[PDB]
Amino acid sequence: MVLKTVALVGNPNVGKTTIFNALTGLRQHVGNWPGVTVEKKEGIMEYREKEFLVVDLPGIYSLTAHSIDELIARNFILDGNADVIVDIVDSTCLMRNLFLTLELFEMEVKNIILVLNKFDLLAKIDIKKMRKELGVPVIPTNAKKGEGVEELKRMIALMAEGKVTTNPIIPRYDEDIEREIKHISELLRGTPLAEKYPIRWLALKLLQRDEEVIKLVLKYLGQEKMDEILKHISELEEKYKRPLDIVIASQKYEFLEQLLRKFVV
Amino acid sequence: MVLKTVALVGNPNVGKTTIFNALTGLRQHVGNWPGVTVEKKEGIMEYREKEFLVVDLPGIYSLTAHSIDELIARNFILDGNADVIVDIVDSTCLMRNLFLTLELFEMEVKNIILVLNKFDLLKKKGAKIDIKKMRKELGVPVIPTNAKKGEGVEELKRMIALMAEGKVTTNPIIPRYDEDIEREIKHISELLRGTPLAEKYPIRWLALKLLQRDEEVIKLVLKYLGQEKMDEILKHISELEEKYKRPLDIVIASQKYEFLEQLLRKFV
Repeated sequence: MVLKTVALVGNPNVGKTTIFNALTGLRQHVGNWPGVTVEKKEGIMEYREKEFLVVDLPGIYSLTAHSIDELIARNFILDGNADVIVDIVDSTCLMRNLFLTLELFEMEVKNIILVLNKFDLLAKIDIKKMRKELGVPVIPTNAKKGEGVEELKRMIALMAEGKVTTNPIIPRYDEDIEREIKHISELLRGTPLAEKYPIRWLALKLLQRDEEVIKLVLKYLGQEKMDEILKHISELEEKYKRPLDIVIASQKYEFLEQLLRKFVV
Repeated sequence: MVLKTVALVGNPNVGKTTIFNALTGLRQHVGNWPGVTVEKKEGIMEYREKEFLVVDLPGIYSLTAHSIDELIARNFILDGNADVIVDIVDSTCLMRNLFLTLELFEMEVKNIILVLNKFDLLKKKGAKIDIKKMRKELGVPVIPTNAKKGEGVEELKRMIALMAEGKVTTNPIIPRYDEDIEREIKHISELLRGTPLAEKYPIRWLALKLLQRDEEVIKLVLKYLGQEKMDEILKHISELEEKYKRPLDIVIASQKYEFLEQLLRKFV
């Protein structure tokens, strides 16, 4: 088998480092990410005679363009350097943690696994449900003890082979948000971008005036059309008093408060 | 002092039980809420010889009509059984927790104290809460605690007793929804302004509930006010609903979080 790559992502202090060590033993390398001071830890994970290169990404709260680390993550996942994405979540603050999961899902990743770390803290969550609801595997872990870790290795090894079905849930927004989404799409899908990036994502980012995406989408559209689009975005920014990143987030949180009611036994 | 009551409300596993034990020592009584299986715990809190009756309400994430537990807190507070309301919050997961805080505020509750628990785990992971600004922002006192270690508990009793004496002033910040939603709240409020109902419940609240078709509120307007009165309300709701594709309860909550993000920026 070719050398598959596994990526560890999640918030800071969710036990990401703990699960990395838990998967790579002593076989770890230490370097830094291209052009920046951010350290980069990668290692070799073994399982059933199969070997995997595990890259641990710097902890992050979301996938915007407001920090090196969030951009280290989006660049790595988007450009396709990840065969398997292991999204690690601190089970004690599901709302905040699943918020990133959502941003990941929206980027249209499909080969992802959800680890509910620090799970060793008490209520009762119906994993079976979380799995059906989110549309991805969910493995509870007590990394600081090594529980579930083995179940993780198997599921990673299983996904790498392409024997795991997934369909990550995609949150829906206001008609107004969904309509402006639709127009950016049926105006961007008639562009080479669609071949390299997920349209839905690219639009969501534009509405939020993503520094980076707004730059790329400007390279294929005349400065003119980008103003017609920014203009419409400005009017959206009018209906909603608050700027768009906050409105999209507000709707993500509620989406989660709904999903969470379904998980909590 | 006359027997003052103190109610503890908050999400499950936040320290509510630990605070309850710290405040009541072993002077607790276990029983159950009227005509329901739900357990009801209560005990005596002492401070400079004054005695308080602390009641622990089942842990909840909001105050909808959707569950026994939420309705127990809903009713206990609204029917005036609480002289003081202590809202226990996990400092390491504010967004989730504060939603419930905004609800209590919307019930026009005023005698409330917010308790930032697990403050140790906060400054540990390297978080940063500006308590002084938060108190100014939310409009209620804010006490950092570490239930398990017992830190802040004594400062909590002080504030509690103080509020009971009526020596504390607050002005809970109230969220404001978009224009269209505020108007219908204005109407329903008006239509309820002069009633034996709006004289026992926060007009602003009763209104807000009705826009989401709150099961227990509707049955409250039929018993206190005519069936005709409830229909005059209906066209207003149906009316607003028309202005929104998603359900109202979803959009309202959505904007409630929208209110929270901007709220959290001001002190985190």
